[PDB]
Amino acid sequence: RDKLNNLVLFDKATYDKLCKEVPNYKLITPAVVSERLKIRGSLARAALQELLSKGLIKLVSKHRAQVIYTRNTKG
Amino acid sequence: GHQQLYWSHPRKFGQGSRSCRVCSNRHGLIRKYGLNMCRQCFRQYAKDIGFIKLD
Amino acid sequence: PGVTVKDVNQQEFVRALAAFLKKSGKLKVPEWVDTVKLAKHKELAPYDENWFYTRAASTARHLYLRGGAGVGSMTKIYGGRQRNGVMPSHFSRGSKSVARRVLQALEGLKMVEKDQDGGRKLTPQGQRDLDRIAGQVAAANKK
Amino acid sequence: MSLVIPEKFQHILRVLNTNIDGRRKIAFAITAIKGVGRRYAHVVLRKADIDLTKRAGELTEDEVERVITIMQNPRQYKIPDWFLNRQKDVKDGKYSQVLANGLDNKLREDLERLKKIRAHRGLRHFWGLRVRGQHTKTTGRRGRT
Amino acid sequence: AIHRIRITLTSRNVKSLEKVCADLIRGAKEKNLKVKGPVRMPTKTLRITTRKTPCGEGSKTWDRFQMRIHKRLIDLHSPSEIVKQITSISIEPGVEVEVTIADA
Amino acid sequence: MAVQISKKRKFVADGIFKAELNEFLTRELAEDGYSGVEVRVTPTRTEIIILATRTQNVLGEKGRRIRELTAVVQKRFGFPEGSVELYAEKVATRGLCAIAQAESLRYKLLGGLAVRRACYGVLRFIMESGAKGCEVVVSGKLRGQRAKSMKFVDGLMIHSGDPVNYYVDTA
Amino acid sequence: SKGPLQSVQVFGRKKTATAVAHCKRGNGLIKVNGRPLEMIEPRTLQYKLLEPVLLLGKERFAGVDIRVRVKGGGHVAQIYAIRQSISKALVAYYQKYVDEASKKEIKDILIQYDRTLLVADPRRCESKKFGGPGARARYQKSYR
Amino acid sequence: MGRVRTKTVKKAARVIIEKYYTRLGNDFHTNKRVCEEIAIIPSKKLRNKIAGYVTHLMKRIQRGPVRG
Amino acid sequence: DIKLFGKWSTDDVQINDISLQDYIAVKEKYAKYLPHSAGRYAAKRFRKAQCPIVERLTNSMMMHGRNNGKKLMTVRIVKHAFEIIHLLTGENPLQVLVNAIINSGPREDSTRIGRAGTVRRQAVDVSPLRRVNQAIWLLCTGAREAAFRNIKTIAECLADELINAAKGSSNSYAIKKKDELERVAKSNR
RNA sequence: CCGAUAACGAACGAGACUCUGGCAUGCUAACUAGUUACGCGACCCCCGAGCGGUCGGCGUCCCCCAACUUCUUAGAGGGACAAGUGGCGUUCAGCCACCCGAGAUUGAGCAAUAACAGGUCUGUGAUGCCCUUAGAUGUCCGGGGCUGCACGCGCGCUACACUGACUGGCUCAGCGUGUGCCUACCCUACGCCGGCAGGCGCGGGUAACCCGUUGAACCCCAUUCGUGAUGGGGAUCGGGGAUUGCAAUUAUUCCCCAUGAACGAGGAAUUCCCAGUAAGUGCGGGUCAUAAGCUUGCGUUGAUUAAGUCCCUGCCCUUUGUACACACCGCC
Ligand SMILES: [Mg+2]
Ligand SMILES: [Mg+2]
Repeated sequence: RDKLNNLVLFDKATYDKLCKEVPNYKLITPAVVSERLKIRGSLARAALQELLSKGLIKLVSKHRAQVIYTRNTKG
Repeated sequence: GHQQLYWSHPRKFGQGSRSCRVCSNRHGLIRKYGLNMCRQCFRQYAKDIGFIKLD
Repeated sequence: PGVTVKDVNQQEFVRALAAFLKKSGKLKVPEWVDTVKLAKHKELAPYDENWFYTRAASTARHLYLRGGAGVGSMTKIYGGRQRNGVMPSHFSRGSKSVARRVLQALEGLKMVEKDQDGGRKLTPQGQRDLDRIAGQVAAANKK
Repeated sequence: MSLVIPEKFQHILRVLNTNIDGRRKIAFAITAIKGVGRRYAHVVLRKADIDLTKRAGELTEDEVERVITIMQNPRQYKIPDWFLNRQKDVKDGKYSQVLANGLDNKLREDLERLKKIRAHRGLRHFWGLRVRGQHTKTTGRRGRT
Repeated sequence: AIHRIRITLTSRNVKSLEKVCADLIRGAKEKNLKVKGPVRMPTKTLRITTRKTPCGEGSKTWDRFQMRIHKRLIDLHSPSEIVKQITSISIEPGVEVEVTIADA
Repeated sequence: MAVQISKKRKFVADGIFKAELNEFLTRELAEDGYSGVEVRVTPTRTEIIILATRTQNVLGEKGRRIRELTAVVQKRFGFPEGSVELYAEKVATRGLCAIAQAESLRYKLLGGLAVRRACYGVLRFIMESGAKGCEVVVSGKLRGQRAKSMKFVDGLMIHSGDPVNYYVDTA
Repeated sequence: SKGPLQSVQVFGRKKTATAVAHCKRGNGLIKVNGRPLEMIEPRTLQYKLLEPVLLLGKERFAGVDIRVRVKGGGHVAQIYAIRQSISKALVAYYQKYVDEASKKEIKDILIQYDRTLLVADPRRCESKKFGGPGARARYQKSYR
Repeated sequence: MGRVRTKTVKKAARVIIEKYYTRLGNDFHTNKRVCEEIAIIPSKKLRNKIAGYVTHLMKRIQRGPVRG
Repeated sequence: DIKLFGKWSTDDVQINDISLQDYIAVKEKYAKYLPHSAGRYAAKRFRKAQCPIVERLTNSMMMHGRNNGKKLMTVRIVKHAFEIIHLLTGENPLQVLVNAIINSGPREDSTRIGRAGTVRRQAVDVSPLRRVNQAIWLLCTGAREAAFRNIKTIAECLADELINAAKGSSNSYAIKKKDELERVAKSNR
């Protein structure tokens, strides 16, 4: 616990992780994905809204201080 | 001295222009409502003026 | 089922009207809009490039809500908190020239006119513009 | 579009004489240069016509040099006369904006002119005391002990 | 006219102000003048907070002196003249009158 | 309107005039037992009444002193000529006037009477003129550096609450 | 069918904020300061605004037209004054124009949910004292 | 707490009960009205305190004797 | 039926412990559309017992100075946290909150004035109102401490605090503090 | 207060009292407050709504050309009393809870016998004695100083951050002031110029008549930032531009562009506080030609804990001891 130095732009090893497992667990928020994939958080918001527009992730809240998403239903 | 310096100071403002209307003091002046009375002279004459302590 | 401006979310209404003003391009925009700050108490210039269109929509909406407003009224409306550094905060007005330029652009759009007294009110042209924009944004909100 | 990092992405730049971190935004990244702050960075980017939402690291060489020449020549680029640091110079009278170690050497020049002419501000700077007339009785003790 | 008079009563003590208004309405009603009801203007409270001490030493106690000014409006609107009908004003100390015409 | 001053300043100024007139009359007619001043103000003229113990003294030979005071109060306050009238009225039950008894006590002590004698005489006069109670304090130095205060009471005497304002006369 | 003079006017207040609900005969429509109940800011506490109609029922409100003017306090006080005026307006309207059986069978629901819809909050403020910053807090004192 | 009565109300309550027992009754508002004319009480706030203690004492009297 | 925040029915939530049954206020009588009401709950003793516990939570979550009156902000924080826990666990947020209060409330404590050995001399068992008070306090303080210097927001930190407390997993601040306090009472029995 | 009872009956202080807040769809009223109703408009309407909706648009004391006081104002009257019920209590004084109720403890002001060698002679044409009184310790004028800085302490303000900062939009107050005897100095609308600070004309207001429907802040809703002394913090310092004043240097104040310091919740200790309270948060008055990080008030948002105890710190009462009585700062 000294510094985080989270990445500010995506790469090949993390973009595929975002596309493969982010729309698979129930609680997906920018903070959660940031602390899960070591992304900064501006990227978290941008990429989450990109997946939301692409349709793999469903928004629920849409609030300024906190925006909440979820994985799609199965079966 | 003579006429041209005895009261030549510009005194159109500041503490020095205003004075107590009672005791000619320049400190604690109450200029609200045109009182121009001292902080202490007002406590002396408030009953005569009409200011009553209600609360 | 007519729609007046007061029957819809004003936050989205002002945005839709700003888009309308942007798309119908005749509103005069001063060459320094990209440089000045909107208010004395503002540390940065606004992020949005079309802040002039946004502000024009906002002041038209406010003139609809209540007339007779001038530059002194507009600057009071758009004033806000000043932090004053280590000093405790106070209240500050906006930019008089910004408000006056916006209102001059509005009367150049010919939807704002001088009152019989001081200040300005809205022309029927501006009234019909605002209320039709309100109707379309209400339709968008409904569906 | 928030895709992967561009190939021509530099983690750290080197503009003028001091490096700047490109990982942050461009406007808040060029503020690391002395002499240019948030307002100047934003106005020169408005005059340079570059996507404000993009990071400084993904800037290309022509855009970077365009921003450099914008911020170096503001008088010829519509920038108002009241926005620069050295407006109406006490030395040559030309309005200018200083954005380098030139800022440091102009500061020492303006300090040493007062010191040479034995002005009160110069003496106070020489002694290391406060110069804007505030009370030194109970504050500023950290810089002394 | 045809004349209409506005008389304003101003004082410090409500008892005498109410007396000097009520007798005016009561007197004019017998003389059959159309009297609009006595309008009560909001009272003006002059508040002065001053240190009790005359020196400065103490527990920082303050005196809240209050001076209240009460104001009443009475309108007499008769079809005929009014000055000749009303020549007495029946004042008591403390209360001050001010005549005004409806033109003002 | 423009020439007229606001009501707040007007009432403050009227109170100021009352205070200054009362203080001047106190200093001038103190040796005649000046009790107080009552001022009836009309928009046309000003009527002032000096409530005193000795009218025959406050008005001089042929009313010289009272007309002299009328001229004085014209000149100081800028009253137009013939717009102010000074009347002198004898105070009823002077034994119940706090200011008058304090003045008589001052006169006695200046004469050099023992404070116990003078204060007890004042107590007796007040109670004889009829009061629920009274209380006098003489504080200061007589013949010695150390100051002493002597207090003389009798009857009922209330101190607290609203009723003291219109039940107790103080001087 | 066109019976006039069927309207009441009821106020409700909280913390120097007064709202006047003008309950008039007509089709169901509730507006505050010329705007519908929705889109009134803050959007939080919208349920607090709506609680009268949510509890007592839309059908009862269908026979009245509500216009409320409120000109005091701050935002939350405006909200509470508005909801109190709305809740008292139709119960007074019912008391005046229909039987009080309806009035009691609505006011018991309101009173068991929350007493503040029909009873104003009696607390306003407290004066500041000259020994401290607030009404009761005193300035910090030092001994050495 | 802090509802203990004072001599000023108790003396008056005893006296008016003794004087006007026949006129007075065990109803608070009736007592606060009869007091308005059987005594010149300067204050309403003290008048109704006296009336309350009067009702208490008369409710006691109906059962058993007291010091009054 | 009440529809707190338009949803999250109250009638399915049970308080399983009688020791806390008559102090938790999620029943139908105390059920309310919003966690906000100027109900004068501190007017007298035990008045807060009938105060709704979600209201108590949103009143305790406004602390540490910078935000003491911001009830609207605290209400929206409670809203977001409840939504998060509903989509994360799969049961009613009210039931989650009730179980969290039950597991957070320290069943005992210790208090004297004398020369304490480790923390405090005499063990003691706490009142149910103290259980609710200390549970709400511990949960709020845990969420506040969790969301101080990290990217994770207040709503998420409150959410995981309640989620961990509702089951008991040794990582919740409230559960850890309860464990420590029960241990010191056990040692100073 | 009740009771015991060589006491009985009282008085001051407490209470009572005055002011303030909370309720009166009850009274008196209001073109300097308005509200409904109605009439002209202006717009959305046209599907047609049509007693449709919005209007702080204009009006109906333009006195012949509506009523009414609910909202507002301010007067008189009311109302709350431990009054009703249950429980406890000598079944007394009273206490606890509940019902009906707006309210079942709203805040202040006033405030005893006395004491403090407490503070003020720098409030005074309050004042004894002493000092000085023409090279003045009088009085005036010019400049400086009251700010001066190795350091210690007190009241404070701003922060340490994402419960955030920035940007924009939406949206709500109440106290209260406002043109001057002397006295020179008012609050400001509206239009125009400038980016801002500001400047220039044209009014209104001596005031519920104008500022003003005080478009306050916090907050609410959207944007960006993303745990990084970092887009937190704005200290220090450079340059420039305005305002008041006779005069701005030792920077008066304000504005603009630059550097960006500690500070990552603070040791021992210690302060304040029980409901619209603490606290967050702005706005008035006083000071004022220019001036608020102060103070005095006001409003907004709005809690946690407690309905107890003498543990700590104090104070009071009783008993007790006393060689004290100028009273322990004593006597010796
Ligand atoms: Mg008392
Ligand atoms: Mg700088």
